Amino acid sequence: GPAAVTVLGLGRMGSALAAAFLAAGHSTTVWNRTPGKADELAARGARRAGSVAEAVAAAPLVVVCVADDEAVHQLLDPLDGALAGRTLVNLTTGTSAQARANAAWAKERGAAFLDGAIMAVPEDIATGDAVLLYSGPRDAFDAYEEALRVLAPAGTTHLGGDAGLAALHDLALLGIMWGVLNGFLHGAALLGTAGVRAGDFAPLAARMTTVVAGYVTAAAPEVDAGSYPAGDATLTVHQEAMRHLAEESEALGVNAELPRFLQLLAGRAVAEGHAESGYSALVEQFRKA
Amino acid sequence: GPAAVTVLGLGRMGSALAAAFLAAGHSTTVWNRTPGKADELAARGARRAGSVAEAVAAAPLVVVCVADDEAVHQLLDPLDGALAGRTLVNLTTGTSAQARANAAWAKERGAAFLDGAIMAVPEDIATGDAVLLYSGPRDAFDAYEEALRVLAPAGTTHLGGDAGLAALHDLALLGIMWGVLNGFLHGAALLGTAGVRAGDFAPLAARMTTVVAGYVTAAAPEVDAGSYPAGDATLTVHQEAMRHLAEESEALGVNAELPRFLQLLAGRAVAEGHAESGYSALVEQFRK
Repeated sequence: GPAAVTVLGLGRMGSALAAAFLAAGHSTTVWNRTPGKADELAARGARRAGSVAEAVAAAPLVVVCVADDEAVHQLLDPLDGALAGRTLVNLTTGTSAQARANAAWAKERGAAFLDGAIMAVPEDIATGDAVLLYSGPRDAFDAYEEALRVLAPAGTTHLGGDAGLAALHDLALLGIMWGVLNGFLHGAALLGTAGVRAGDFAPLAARMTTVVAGYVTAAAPEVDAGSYPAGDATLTVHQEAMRHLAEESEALGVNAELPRFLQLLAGRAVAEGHAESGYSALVEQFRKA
Repeated sequence: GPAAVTVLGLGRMGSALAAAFLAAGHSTTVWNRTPGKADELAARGARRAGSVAEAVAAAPLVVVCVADDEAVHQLLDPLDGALAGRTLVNLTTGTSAQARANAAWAKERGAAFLDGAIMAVPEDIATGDAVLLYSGPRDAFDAYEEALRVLAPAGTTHLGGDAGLAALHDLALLGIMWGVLNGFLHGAALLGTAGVRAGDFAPLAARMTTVVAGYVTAAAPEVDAGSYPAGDATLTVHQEAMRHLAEESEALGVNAELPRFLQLLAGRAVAEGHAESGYSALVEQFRK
């Protein structure tokens, strides 16, 4: 039946992971450095382990979700032989270098290793909206996919064998998130000068964000072909509208560094021959240090 | 019955507007500087106006959609009494300054004036994905709402009476577009170093964009309350992740100016006391 699992880390996210495993019928053993965080899970059927060593011994699948890579090694480095024969899944946030170093670290302890990235807030764990990304040996992912999938039943993806891939994808997706939020917050500042509450702008901003998701899909073949048709706006047209957004900002006393930076990316592409190309031509300067 | 309408300007957008009006059964009069653009519309029942003056006289509702405000005034400035008593709807992209000037210019000519912003590509006109935003006198929007709605049946919004409001919304929403596309293109450059095709990344990138749209909805009450709970990520955590994105860009030989700029903005909020606040606190530095 369902694999036994251990979750190390009972912060907001780790607690959500443990609850999802337990709700799906998995034997779920939990442990946390700060005390008093396991009482509700234990009441629902989780096992509160007496130590990190006991917790790791409880299951073949060991899921870690703590503050950072330093915290991971604070828990696991003292172990001696505990991880041999197990599969370690690190859903802690970190870098690609930390992920690759962890794969080698785990291999020396006789453990399989998958790095993961949680592309979700805790309340979206175990919903159709959650996305969790994994990288490392495919055999370990395939063996535990059915257990891992409870965390993101419609969004569990193995990216490939290089253990650093999940962290790279995590940072790239965060880049999109920050692009959205900066655009929303700068626009909320701009429209707020005209008496528009952020709650009245947000439905338009969320709708437009969903529309632009489709523009991302349209852009991908252009990037892959290296061919950048203007569509309905050359980069000259984009550049002029960006200048307009900077002018609106400056006239209202709103910070204009973001629209000027956007205008600079476009202006550079224009100076390098893309005045008549579509927006996807901006990938060319993103590729060059 | 349906209002008679005139469309001035038959580029890709303007042609799509006129096509939608005509398919909905409006008397549709069209004019373009290049007459051939009207051929297919006229064959389907649109009236090819012989001149701008004839076009404007044909209908009480005059929709303009040309390259920029300079082009708008090249068409309309020569008119003499033509626009009196009519309602002019300017769907050309422009600035709030241009919109304020146009409201005055139209009133001097006895015309009601709505500024509009088309938040759609031409092929999405008249679909449920189209968004079109208007500002100007509410009574003029009311008088022609049913006609205007054919351009965006599930997306037509009057924003308010302030002459420049549609232009401000247009450019703010374009800001979101550019930030998203930059994130996608930079992420595609980054992941391309590891063998990831943009077409492989795009399903994830698009899905995550749709998720973040929900984060926008959640952020708005924080902005309006001036209270920025950390949620699951303080600005300290965000700034560190952006530093990691920049460092990874540098180590892989892709451009790091975008993540460095993101870091800079977050660091400014941190230095103003928001180390432990959530991302919405960034609104305060956008206000100065």
